Formats: sequence, C-alpha cells, structure tokens
Amino acid sequence: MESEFRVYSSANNCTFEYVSQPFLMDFKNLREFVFKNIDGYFKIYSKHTPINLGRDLPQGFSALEPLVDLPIGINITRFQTLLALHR
Amino acid sequence: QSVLTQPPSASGTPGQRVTISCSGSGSNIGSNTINWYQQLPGTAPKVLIYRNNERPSGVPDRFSGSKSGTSASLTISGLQSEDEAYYHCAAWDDSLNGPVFGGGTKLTVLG
Amino acid sequence: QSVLTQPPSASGTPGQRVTISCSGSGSNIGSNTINWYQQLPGTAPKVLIYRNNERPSGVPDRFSGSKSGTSASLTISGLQSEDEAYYHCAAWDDSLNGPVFGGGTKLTVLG
Amino acid sequence: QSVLTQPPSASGTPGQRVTISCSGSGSNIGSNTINWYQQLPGTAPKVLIYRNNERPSGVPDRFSGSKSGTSASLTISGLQSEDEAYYHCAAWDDSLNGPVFGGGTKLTVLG
Amino acid sequence: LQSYGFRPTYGVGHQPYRVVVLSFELLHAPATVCGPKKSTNLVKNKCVNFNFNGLTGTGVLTESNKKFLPFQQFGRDIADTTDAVRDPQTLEILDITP
Amino acid sequence: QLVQSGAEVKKPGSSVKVSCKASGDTFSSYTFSWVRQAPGQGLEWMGRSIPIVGKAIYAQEFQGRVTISADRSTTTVYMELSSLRSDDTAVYYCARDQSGFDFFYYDHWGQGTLVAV
Amino acid sequence: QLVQSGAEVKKPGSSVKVSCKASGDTFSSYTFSWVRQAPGQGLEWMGRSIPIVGKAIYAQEFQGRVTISADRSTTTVYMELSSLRSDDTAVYYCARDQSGFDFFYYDHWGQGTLVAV
Amino acid sequence: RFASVYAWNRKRISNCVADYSVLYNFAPFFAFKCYGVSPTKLNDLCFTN
Amino acid sequence: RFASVYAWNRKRISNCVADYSVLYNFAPFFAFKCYGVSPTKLNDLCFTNVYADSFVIRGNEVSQIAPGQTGNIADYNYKLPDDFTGCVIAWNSNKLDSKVGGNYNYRYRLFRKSNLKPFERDISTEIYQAGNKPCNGVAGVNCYFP
Ligand SMILES: *[C@@H]1O[C@H](CO)[C@@H](O[C@@H]2O[C@H](CO)[C@@H](O)[C@H](O)[C@H]2NC(C)=O)[C@H](O)[C@H]1NC(C)=O
Ligand SMILES: *[C@@H]1O[C@H](CO)[C@@H](O)[C@H](O)[C@H]1NC(C)=O
Ligand SMILES: *[C@@H]1O[C@H](CO)[C@@H](O)[C@H](O)[C@H]1NC(C)=O
Ligand SMILES: *[C@@H]1O[C@H](CO)[C@@H](O)[C@H](O)[C@H]1NC(C)=O
Repeated sequence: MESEFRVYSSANNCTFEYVSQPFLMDFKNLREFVFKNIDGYFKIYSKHTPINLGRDLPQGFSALEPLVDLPIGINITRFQTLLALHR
Repeated sequence: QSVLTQPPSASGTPGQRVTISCSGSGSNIGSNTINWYQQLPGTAPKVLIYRNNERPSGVPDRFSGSKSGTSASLTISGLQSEDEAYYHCAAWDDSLNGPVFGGGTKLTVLG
Repeated sequence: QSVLTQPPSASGTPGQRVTISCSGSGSNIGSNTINWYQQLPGTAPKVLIYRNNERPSGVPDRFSGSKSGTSASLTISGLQSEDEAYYHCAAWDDSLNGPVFGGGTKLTVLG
Repeated sequence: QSVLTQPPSASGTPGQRVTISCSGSGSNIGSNTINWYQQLPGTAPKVLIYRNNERPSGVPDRFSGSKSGTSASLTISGLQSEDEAYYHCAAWDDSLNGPVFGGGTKLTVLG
Repeated sequence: LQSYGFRPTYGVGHQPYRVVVLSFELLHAPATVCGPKKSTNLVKNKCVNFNFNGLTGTGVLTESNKKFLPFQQFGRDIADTTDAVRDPQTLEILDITP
Repeated sequence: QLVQSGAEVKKPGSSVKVSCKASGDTFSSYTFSWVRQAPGQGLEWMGRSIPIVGKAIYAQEFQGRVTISADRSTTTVYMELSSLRSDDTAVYYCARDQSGFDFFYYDHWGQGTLVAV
Repeated sequence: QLVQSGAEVKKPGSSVKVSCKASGDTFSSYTFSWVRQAPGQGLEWMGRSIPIVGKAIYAQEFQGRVTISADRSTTTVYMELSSLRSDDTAVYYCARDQSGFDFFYYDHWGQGTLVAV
Repeated sequence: RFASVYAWNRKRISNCVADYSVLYNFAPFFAFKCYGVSPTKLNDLCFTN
Repeated sequence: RFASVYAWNRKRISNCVADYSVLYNFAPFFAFKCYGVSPTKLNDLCFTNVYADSFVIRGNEVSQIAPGQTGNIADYNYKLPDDFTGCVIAWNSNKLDSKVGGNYNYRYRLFRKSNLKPFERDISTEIYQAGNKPCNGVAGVNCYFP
C-alpha cells in the first residue's frame, strides 16, 4: 500500500504527464540534483556517487549529467520536499 | 399619414389625467427617441419633452412622457383650461435619414 | 402570402389615373428598392419599372412608380384597353438573402 | 387497408418452410426498407427483422426476410409449434412522411 | 433551441456536414506538435548535404573513433566548429571532414 | 423499459389522457411514436413526438383531434385524444422509435392502453 | 434570348429534369435565377445558380429537394426537382438576373415550363 | 457521435509528433480551408497549442 | 470594367508628357504607397518604361499588395517582387462595382501546385488534382476547381 491523498486534495486540469524509470538510487551514497527552470523548460541534472564517511559533501569533484528536459511553461518560485512516513 | 401613426382625436373631462400614445415601425420608434411638441392654434407651436423623460426649462411639470417600448405615451395629470392644442410626436429616423413627425392628436379640453 | 403583402383586387373606370400600392416589413421594403412587373395571362410576363422611377426602353411612359416611403405606388395616368393584367411587386431582401415577390393585384380594365 | 397491402390468411402443414409476401406502391416499398414484426395474441407484439436481412439479438435464426424487389417475403424454414401469430409488414414512407404498417397475415400453425 | 433535419431524402444543402475546426497558436512552448520528419538512406564516404536533428552543414561522413557521453548529440573541435555528430536514428558517431 | 397508464371505458365526445413512462436508460435522446390499433385488425400511424424541443408532428388523417407532449422531468409522455366515437374503441401503443439508419424498426416498443367508449 | 424544355405530366415522388438554353449574347457573365409559380397565384423564389464556378444557392423553404447546375459548353442550365406532390403542380421560370446596381429587376427573363403531376 | 453546434466539442492537444499524413486519408473533403497557414506547408511549422 | 485578380489587366505606356496632376483628382485614396519614389517628388523623374496593372480585390486585402508578403492572394495570383520601384494606388470602389445580389463575375485562385513567379498571370482553369486517385476532370475528392 502506498497512498497519495495526504499530499493534496484536488487534481484539476493537468496538461503534462511523464513516466521514466529510475530517477533515484540509480558505504553511504551521495545523491546530487540541480533543478533550474528557464524559458518554460524545467531542467533536472543528477549524479549519484558512492562516498566514504566524511562531511557528507566530500572534497572532490563529480560533474552532473542531465536527466530530463520538460516543456512545462510554468512560473516556479517556491518549492519543498516530499517525504514518506510509513504510518 | 407619415411613418409614425398618430390617433386623430381625443377629448373628455377636465381636471383629470389622460394619456395619448404614438406607435409606429421599429425602424425609428423602437430604435430612437420620441420627442413631443404642442401646437397652439393661430400661432407657432412649442416644444414639450425631449428624450421621453426630461422637460426643458420654463414649461410646467404636470406633463410626463414615457417610452413604454413601442408605445410612446404622454400622461397629463391635472388637466387645465388653456392647452386645447395639437400634440405631435417626433422621432429621428435612420431609414429616411431625418426627423419624421406625425399628424398630432387634436386634444380638446371641454368646459 | 410572402413577405411583401399585395392587395388582391382593383378595378374601375377606364381612361383614368389609378394607383396601386405595396407595403411590407422594413427589412426590405424600407431598406431596398421596389421593382414592378406586369403579367399578361396565357404567356410569359414582362418588366415594368426598376429603381422606382426609371422605365426601361421600349415600354410606354404613362406608368410611373414611386417609393413613397414604405408605400410603393404605381400610378397609371390615361388607362388604356390592353393591360388587363397582374401587377407584381418585387424587392431584394437581405433577410432571406434573395429577391422576394408578391401576389400581384389582378387589375382589370372594364369595357 | 393502408398503403401496403397484406394478404389476409395463410395456413398449412407444420414442420415445413412457408413464405409470406408484402407488396405495395413504389413510393415506399420499392424505395425504402421493409421491416417485419410479429404479434402474439393477448399481449404486446415483438420485432422480427429490420433491413430485410438482419435479425436482432435473442430472436431465433429460422426466420429470414428478403426484399425481392417489390416482393418482401418472409421464409420460415422448420416451422415450430408456438408462433401462431399475426405477421405485420412495416416501411418508412416519404409520401406521408412516416412509418406505415399493414394488416398482418393471421398465420396459424396447425396441430 | 430548434432542432435540425438530416433526412436521407434531402439534397445537398440539407445533409449533415461534419465540421472540425483546428486552431493553432505558437508563442512559448519549446516541445510541441510538429509533423513527422522523414529521413533517407544515410550514405557514407560521399560529399553530401546533411542535417542531423537541426545541425545544417556540408561535408563527407565517415566512421569515427570518438566516444560521446550518452547525453551528447554532437561534438565540436578546437576553434568551436562541429566535427562529429551522432545519427539520431541509428545512434552512431560519424566524423565530418571538409 | 416502458410502462403504461390505466385502461378504462369513457363516454363519447369526451377528452382522454393516456401516459407512457420510461425507465432503463436515457430518455431525451430517443423520440416517441404513438400508434393505434383497431381490435382484430392492423396498425396505422397516429402521432410522433420529440421530447427534445417539445415539438409534435401528426398524420393528415387524424391531425388536430389529438395532442401529444412529454416531459423529461419524470420522463412521462401525455397523449390527449378528443372527438372519440365508436371508431376509436381501440388499443393504443406508445413506442420507441429505433433511430437506426435507413430503417425504423420500432425498438423496445413498450406496452399500451386499451380505450373503450 | 432564352428557350425552354418541354412541359409534361409526371408521377408523384419522381425526379424531374428541366433545362433552359441561352442564345443572343455571352453566357458566363450573367447568372441565372429559378422561380416557381403556383397557378393563379403569385411568385416566390426557389433557386439561384452561378454558371461561373458551378456554385448553387437556395432558399431555406425548399433547400435540398431541388438541385441546380449549368454548363457553358452549350449554355444549358439543368434544374432537377425531387419529392414532387400535388403542391408543386406549377409553372417554373428560369430568369436572367439583371445585375444592375441597387436593384434586381429580372432581365430578358425568358420563358419556362409547366409541370403537372 | 458528434455534439451539436450549440454545445460544441473542444479538445486541447498535448505534445506529440503530428503526422498530417492521416487527416488526408478521410474523405473527398467538401471544404479544406486553412487561414493562417497553407495545407501544402503544414508539415514544417510547430504550433504551441 | 476591371478584370479580376487572377487575370489582371496589363498595359505598357508609350512616350508622352505625364501630368500627374490628374490621378490626384480621383478619390479619398485609401492607399497611396510609392516604394522606390515619393509622391511629392513624382513630377521630376523620367522613367523609361511604365507598366500599369489593374484589378479589383476585397476590402481587407489591400495590405497584401506589397513587396515581400505571404497570403492567399499574394501566393499565386499577384506576386510583387522586392525590386519594386512602382507605386500602389488603391481606392474604395462601391456602387460602380458591388452590384446587389453580390457580384460573382470576379473571382480569385485558391489552390495551386507551385507558387507564382513575380509578375506572372495565368488563366489556367485546370481542375486541381493533388490526390492519390485520378479525377481527370470531375468535381469530386482530391480534385477541386481552383
Ligand atoms: C530506430 O528504429 C530502427 C528501425 O529500423 C532501428 O534500426 C534497427 O535496430 C535493430 C537493433 O539494433 C537492428 O537489429 C536492426 O538491424 C536495425 N534496422 C536496420 C534497418 O538496420 C534503430 O535501432 C532504432 N533506433 C533507436 C535509437 O531506437
Ligand atoms: C483548467 O481548468 C480549470 C477549470 O477548473 C480552469 O479554471 C483553468 O483556467 C484551466 N487551465 C488553463 C491553463 O486554461
Ligand atoms: C509569470 O511571470 C511573468 C513575469 O514575472 C508574468 O508576466 C506572467 O504573467 C506570469 N505568469 C503567470 C501564469 O503567473
Ligand atoms: C510565359 O511563361 C511564363 C513562365 O514560363 C508563364 O508564367 C506565363 O503564363 C507564360 N505566358 C503565356 C502567355 O503563355
């Protein structure tokens, strides 16, 4: 069971849908994303790298490779993160 | 006999409200205003009411016009003993591109 | 029975001016012209007058049309002994987007 | 008695193919379809065949219609012991602008 | 509301005509609706006029030995000129020589 | 599914109401015909009714002495007959016009009321 | 100058061809109207035809049951009427629309065919 | 079934590849009138909505 | 009478003295647009060859008569090139031309295979056939009148 009704309560008139497989999880592993919305095009860049125990933002270098490129046409100025709570 | 037919005659008791109405084709009488004039015999006539509601200055209050749709009606409340006259419709008309008048009822105040 | 009502019958003395009139809704008869035709029985009819004033060539002079407002009237001065006929109105009409005709008075010249 | 004449009676042996035909004026019976209904006595009738070939669902197979020109014929192959009935023609007709029916043959299955 | 006719015994001018009205507007959406593109036999070792998903140019197409990162479509050389592309249909890297 | 009103004897020259009620599917989409059957004999056609715009349409044999309308508020069709005689002592059937194409075929077809005089 | 086809009696529900033929001047420049006259009564308007592009245009009273076209190969105009009854037993006139300006006036006007049923 | 003209059916089209080859394979097409475009040059423009 | 726009009237002007005083005394002149010249300085230049083209068009179409445009009348009826040194005069013509009942004597082209070259007239009344099946002269599908 995995529900959705605690996030929102209305889903009227969406003009865009998308389904891709991974997007996440491809010792500990750092996962880095960059979101930027320019000219109606949402751009998500992502990179998942295995790291050793450190400051969780390790001294090194790893370039972020692009993931999706969505034609949304939306003003975006606020954001927050979803979670799961296992009841 | 022109484009706005006027009933020819009306009379009756003095001191009473009466009404007189004018109704023609919808080219002008249902599309534009209906002004009203009064003709005193032996002399030049006057003006009574423009835009169907508003009198001009100087003229009395007891006359009142109404553009009740295609029926333009003058109501005369408290009829007096001096206005035995000829009452004449008037309207601008876009068909003939001009004012068009009517015969005017020969309204007579009895003694 | 169509959109321009024609009075059905008229007759009387020969050698005299007479008139016949056509009057319908202001959609066409007060907005566009009124041509007039003549129907001789047993054969194909003719044309009499276009644009309410001007005859065509060949046809005589004594007929005359008038677009006196909504009253379109043919006057026949000096009536003669050959045109016992059916006189038919005609008008362009923008409502039905077409010419529309009328029943035509069965005008009969006596002996 | 209506515009599509039905022969009134028919009977004969059971267990055999029989035919019944309907033929009227070419205004409808040679210009439009011929549907067929069945009337069971004491109750409301049914439908049997539309567009002269296709049955509806549920009804059996052994009935078959044909629009053999002006002759519309039902063939009943393998006649059974329950459909002693009144068989009724039907057709759309453009003259009266409506469906028009027929008297229906009182077809009787013997014992 | 008054109903229509549409009787099979009507002439043209009375029969029902289905109407579909398309309305188009083109302002801001980057990914939107076009017609298919259609391609052609990708010849090799010949001076041809080529177009690789937008890249318009001229030159000879040859088998390459470069390796693009799965997200890259074409490469450029020093001095910023396109020198390799990836065929959109077959996904092979080809050098462009002058 | 259609259901009918009662069947009862009246007096000559009167005015008679009969009502058919629909149940089972939508109601406004369909139309409704009304046919008449003399007892022991064959059908004919009496009056068509369109519950969309309230328009009625009739036959030139029996135009005028019957009116016919319906309401989609409770899907009831009312046929009122006037000038009855000993020639209308007949069974009356409302019917669902199967719209089809090229055929008429008279659909689910319901059940009607006897009328005696 | 216009000339007409024959005048003849038909049967109800049939399809009837009538043809008008022009002679005397050019043919494509003009247009052609088609009017109808019940016997003893007044005219009305039935169908306009433009021999330039082959387009036809009609009246909302009698759209559909008549078609009308023409050919400039021999300057012949064909009007085909369908769904005749005892209400179309009428005289039918092709006519030259005088284009004029501001008036219609119905020009040289030709001669038409009787149609009986 | 098509809706009548007083309550006409409306649909927005989402992003796709729009082959107009189909839509040509339908009928003898009593009227085919583009206004802001031309049907011979329909397979190269890319409208937003 | 002016010819319609599909077969437009053309005239070459021979040598003369060209008073443009006339041509000013005509109308309120809904459009008077010279391109290679200016109308205030028209009576001093001396052009070698002068081509007068003339037709009738609809009311909301006068903007299309211009060098370098695209529309249903500039595609393949009258294409004005970008080397245009002439002058387009266009005025309202009501009552002389617009007969009641319409005036179907004028017409214009709708469908064509190829776009027209600049300054080209065609009286090609061929039945346009841009479909799979052959039509060969009948007004049906995949073959309209132009
Ligand atoms: C696009 O579709 C074409 C279909 O022709 C694909 O080409 C085939 O790909 C398979 C898989 O490797 C080969 O076995 C076939 O031999 C190819 N066809 C030909 C004619 O060579 C092509 O791979 C597809 N491209 C993508 C990116 O999916
Ligand atoms: C989507 O539908 C809603 C209806 O509740 C409407 O208010 C809104 O304008 C629509 N969205 C767009 C982008 O038109
Ligand atoms: C998005 O923002 C721009 C400028 O900030 C504004 O012009 C536009 O109306 C906004 N759109 C919406 C849907 O709010
Ligand atoms: C002359 O040729 C051109 C192009 O070849 C063509 O557009 C034009 O119609 C031709 N003129 C005549 C009179 O054939």
